[PDB]
Amino acid sequence: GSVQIVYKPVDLSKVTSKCGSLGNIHHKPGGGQVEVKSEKLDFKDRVQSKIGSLDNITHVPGGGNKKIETHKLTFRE
Amino acid sequence: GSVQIVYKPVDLSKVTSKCGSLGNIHHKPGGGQVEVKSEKLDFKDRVQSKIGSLDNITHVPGGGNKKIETHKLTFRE
Repeated sequence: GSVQIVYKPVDLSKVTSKCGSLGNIHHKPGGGQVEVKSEKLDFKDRVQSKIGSLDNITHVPGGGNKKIETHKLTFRE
Repeated sequence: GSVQIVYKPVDLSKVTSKCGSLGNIHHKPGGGQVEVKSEKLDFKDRVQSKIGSLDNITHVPGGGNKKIETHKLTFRE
Protein backbone atom coordinates (compact mmCIF):
# COMPACT_ATOMS: atom_id res chain seq x y z
CA GLY A 1 0.00 0.00 0.00
CA SER A 2 1.31 3.40 -1.09
CA VAL A 3 -0.09 5.84 1.46
CA GLN A 4 0.12 9.46 0.30
CA ILE A 5 -0.98 12.24 2.66
CA VAL A 6 -0.94 15.91 1.69
CA TYR A 7 -1.48 18.31 4.59
CA LYS A 8 -1.84 21.83 3.17
CA PRO A 9 -4.13 24.13 5.15
CA VAL A 10 -4.04 27.78 4.15
CA ASP A 11 -4.75 30.33 6.86
CA LEU A 12 -5.30 34.07 6.34
CA SER A 13 -7.10 34.92 9.57
CA LYS A 14 -7.30 38.41 11.08
CA VAL A 15 -7.92 38.74 14.81
CA THR A 16 -7.98 42.51 15.27
CA SER A 17 -9.42 45.01 17.73
CA LYS A 18 -9.52 48.79 17.76
CA CYS A 19 -10.18 50.90 20.84
CA GLY A 20 -10.54 54.65 21.25
CA SER A 21 -9.68 54.88 24.93
CA LEU A 22 -9.58 52.52 27.88
CA GLY A 23 -10.81 55.12 30.36
CA ASN A 24 -10.82 55.31 34.13
CA ILE A 25 -10.96 51.96 35.91
CA HIS A 26 -11.12 51.84 39.71
CA HIS A 27 -10.55 48.49 41.41
CA LYS A 28 -11.19 49.40 45.05
CA PRO A 29 -12.53 46.38 46.97
CA GLY A 30 -12.63 45.92 50.71
CA GLY A 31 -10.39 43.98 53.03
CA GLY A 32 -11.11 40.36 53.86
CA GLN A 33 -10.06 37.55 56.16
CA VAL A 34 -9.30 33.96 55.18
CA GLU A 35 -8.68 31.40 57.93
CA VAL A 36 -7.95 27.77 57.06
CA LYS A 37 -7.04 25.39 59.89
CA SER A 38 -5.86 21.85 59.27
CA GLU A 39 -3.12 19.61 60.71
CA LYS A 40 -2.36 16.67 58.39
CA LEU A 41 -1.58 17.22 54.69
CA ASP A 42 -0.40 14.15 52.77
CA PHE A 43 0.06 14.82 49.04
CA LYS A 44 1.44 12.53 46.34
CA ASP A 45 1.43 11.61 42.65
CA ARG A 46 0.99 14.75 40.50
CA VAL A 47 -1.05 17.04 42.73
CA GLN A 48 -0.98 20.87 42.77
CA SER A 49 -3.34 22.89 44.97
CA LYS A 50 -3.55 26.18 46.84
CA ILE A 51 -4.60 26.55 50.49
CA GLY A 52 -5.58 30.05 51.53
CA SER A 53 -5.08 33.15 49.40
CA LEU A 54 -6.40 36.59 48.53
CA ASP A 55 -5.83 38.23 45.15
CA ASN A 56 -6.66 41.65 43.71
CA ILE A 57 -5.85 41.08 40.03
CA THR A 58 -6.33 44.05 37.70
CA HIS A 59 -5.72 42.82 34.16
CA VAL A 60 -6.30 45.65 31.68
CA PRO A 61 -4.71 44.93 28.29
CA GLY A 62 -5.05 47.30 25.38
CA GLY A 63 -6.24 44.50 23.16
CA GLY A 64 -6.02 41.05 24.68
CA ASN A 65 -6.65 39.01 21.57
CA LYS A 66 -5.62 35.36 21.46
CA LYS A 67 -5.26 32.86 18.65
CA ILE A 68 -4.59 29.25 19.59
CA GLU A 69 -4.03 26.88 16.69
CA THR A 70 -3.13 23.21 16.92
CA HIS A 71 -2.08 21.05 13.98
CA LYS A 72 -1.75 17.39 14.89
CA LEU A 73 -1.01 14.64 12.36
CA THR A 74 -0.82 11.18 13.90
CA PHE A 75 0.25 8.24 11.75
CA ARG A 76 0.43 4.64 12.95
CA GLU A 77 1.86 1.89 10.69
CA GLY B 1 -11.59 81.79 37.79
CA SER B 2 -9.72 78.53 37.27
CA VAL B 3 -10.14 77.74 33.58
CA GLN B 4 -9.28 74.13 32.74
CA ILE B 5 -9.37 72.99 29.12
CA VAL B 6 -8.64 69.41 28.05
CA TYR B 7 -8.19 68.95 24.30
CA LYS B 8 -7.95 65.21 23.58
CA PRO B 9 -9.35 64.13 20.22
CA VAL B 10 -8.57 60.56 19.21
CA ASP B 11 -8.29 59.85 15.50
CA LEU B 12 -8.03 56.40 13.89
CA SER B 13 -9.12 57.25 10.35
CA LYS B 14 -8.30 55.16 7.28
CA VAL B 15 -8.30 56.85 3.88
CA THR B 16 -7.42 53.97 1.56
CA SER B 17 -7.89 53.08 -2.09
CA LYS B 18 -7.12 49.95 -4.07
CA CYS B 19 -6.84 49.80 -7.85
CA GLY B 20 -6.27 46.88 -10.19
CA SER B 21 -4.86 48.80 -13.14
CA LEU B 22 -4.89 52.38 -14.34
CA GLY B 23 -5.12 51.44 -18.01
CA ASN B 24 -4.55 53.34 -21.22
CA ILE B 25 -5.20 57.08 -21.01
CA HIS B 26 -4.84 59.23 -24.13
CA HIS B 27 -4.80 63.01 -23.67
CA LYS B 28 -4.70 64.18 -27.31
CA PRO B 29 -6.40 67.57 -27.67
CA GLY B 30 -6.06 69.99 -30.55
CA GLY B 31 -4.02 73.13 -30.93
CA GLY B 32 -5.42 76.50 -29.94
CA GLN B 33 -4.72 80.21 -30.15
CA VAL B 34 -4.94 82.73 -27.32
CA GLU B 35 -4.53 86.43 -28.13
CA VAL B 36 -4.78 89.05 -25.39
CA LYS B 37 -4.04 92.67 -26.29
CA SER B 38 -3.79 95.41 -23.68
CA GLU B 39 -1.43 98.34 -23.04
CA LYS B 40 -1.73 99.62 -19.46
CA LEU B 41 -1.38 97.23 -16.50
CA ASP B 42 -1.21 98.87 -13.06
CA PHE B 43 -1.16 96.32 -10.22
CA LYS B 44 -0.73 96.91 -6.48
CA ASP B 45 -1.48 95.65 -2.97
CA ARG B 46 -1.49 91.82 -2.91
CA VAL B 47 -2.62 90.91 -6.41
CA GLN B 48 -1.65 87.78 -8.40
CA SER B 49 -3.18 87.01 -11.81
CA LYS B 50 -2.36 85.29 -15.08
CA ILE B 51 -2.77 86.86 -18.53
CA GLY B 52 -2.76 84.40 -21.41
CA SER B 53 -1.88 80.73 -21.12
CA LEU B 54 -2.50 77.25 -22.48
CA ASP B 55 -2.06 74.10 -20.38
CA ASN B 56 -2.28 70.39 -21.14
CA ILE B 57 -2.16 68.94 -17.62
CA THR B 58 -2.28 65.15 -17.33
CA HIS B 59 -2.48 64.30 -13.63
CA VAL B 60 -2.75 60.53 -13.17
CA PRO B 61 -1.86 59.45 -9.62
CA GLY B 62 -2.06 55.86 -8.51
CA GLY B 63 -4.17 56.84 -5.54
CA GLY B 64 -4.53 60.55 -4.98
CA ASN B 65 -6.04 60.47 -1.52
CA LYS B 66 -5.89 63.56 0.68
CA LYS B 67 -6.52 64.13 4.35
CA ILE B 68 -6.56 67.72 5.59
CA GLU B 69 -6.97 68.17 9.32
CA THR B 70 -6.91 71.43 11.23
CA HIS B 71 -6.81 71.74 15.01
CA LYS B 72 -7.20 75.31 16.21
CA LEU B 73 -7.47 76.29 19.87
CA THR B 74 -7.85 80.03 20.42
CA PHE B 75 -7.80 81.41 23.95
CA ARG B 76 -8.27 85.08 24.85
CA GLU B 77 -7.84 86.28 28.46
